[PDB]
Amino acid sequence: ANLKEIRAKVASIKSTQKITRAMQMVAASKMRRAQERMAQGRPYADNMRRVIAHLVQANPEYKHRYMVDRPVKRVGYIIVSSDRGLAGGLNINLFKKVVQHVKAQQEQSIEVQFALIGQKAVSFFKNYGGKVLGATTQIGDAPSLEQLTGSVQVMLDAFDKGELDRIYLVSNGFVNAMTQKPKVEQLVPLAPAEEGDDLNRTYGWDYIYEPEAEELLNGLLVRYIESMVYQGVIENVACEQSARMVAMKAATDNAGQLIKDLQLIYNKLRQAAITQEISEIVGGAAAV
Amino acid sequence: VLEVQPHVVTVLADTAIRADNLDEAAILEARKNAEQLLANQKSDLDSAAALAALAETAAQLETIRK
Repeated sequence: ANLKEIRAKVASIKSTQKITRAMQMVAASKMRRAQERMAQGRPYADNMRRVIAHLVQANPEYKHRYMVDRPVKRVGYIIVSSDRGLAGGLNINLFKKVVQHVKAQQEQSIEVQFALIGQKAVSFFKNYGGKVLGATTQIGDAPSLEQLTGSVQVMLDAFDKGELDRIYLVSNGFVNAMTQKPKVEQLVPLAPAEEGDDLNRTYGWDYIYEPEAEELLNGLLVRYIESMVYQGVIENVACEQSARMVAMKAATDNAGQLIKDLQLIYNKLRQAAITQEISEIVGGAAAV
Repeated sequence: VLEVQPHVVTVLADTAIRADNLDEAAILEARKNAEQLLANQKSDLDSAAALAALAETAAQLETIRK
């Protein structure tokens, strides 16, 4: 209730509001950078999907196992989340959706395994428990694919033995600068759609490959999977910045409201103190 | 891999640099170190701003106004 306490509080809140506004501007600037990077490999994955469409077009008799579903079992969830806090509810919303969908398989009792990329993800998965076969941290704003090749490589190596059934990828979708959605998808099986390009006007002669097209797609397929997971993780990274701007702007507004209320209380206390001092002085001067 | 035709010439660049000759990655290594330094600096700023100031003012606000 001391006047100096209120003064210190208002000064501290002013400084904090200024630095939070500066951080909001910083986050706004960082927002676009990743948007641009996405637009860079977006054609890549787009032309890559055009490639994979050509890849599936090849070896018409041969069939790869990636296009079938074994008895649904051994579900594997890959989680990408922030390494730092203050991302709004994005982390908690994604994790809540993760655990709720985990009940799904848990409902028909499908064994659940998970891999993580985020630091908050590793903290949450350690607090919950279980055993994690792949954990990474400190990936970076623009991580090289090698930084993440190990997790997907070991996961695919594990699936190559047939132990796993399929991997259920998790990440966030950035709709606009103010709207994100925690999204869960499936990646291991692939089905072409609207890829009729080069099909209505395909060359009459058969595309004969000097290299063996029997295995040429294999590396491209693994190339396809690493490209898509890199695109997903970079999209999540870009979306992560989009939450911080609104978080800090809301924090600044709340700080403004609080400082207004504190100013009201401060004025009331100051007037009361002045009145009390004047009354005491007059009363004492009457005594003498 | 690569697809080449008079229409288009395309190459999947898993690992590749426009550096003139083989064994020229020193600049690439320098840029990687610079990016890591930027990551360290941004983590420093994030930790400082997000935790120190907010905890200082919240714990200050934790002390009741009146």
